Amino acid sequence: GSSGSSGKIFTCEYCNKVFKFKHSLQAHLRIHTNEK
Ligand SMILES: [Zn+2]
Repeated sequence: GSSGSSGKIFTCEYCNKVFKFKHSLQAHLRIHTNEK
């Protein structure tokens, strides 16, 4: 079909940051979470 028919991007509702893959974001949320 197309090289990028659907270019879904993961956005962070914490710092309004976008990523390439899901994990990329999930891992980032680490710095967002508190009470480590
Ligand atoms: Zn964030």
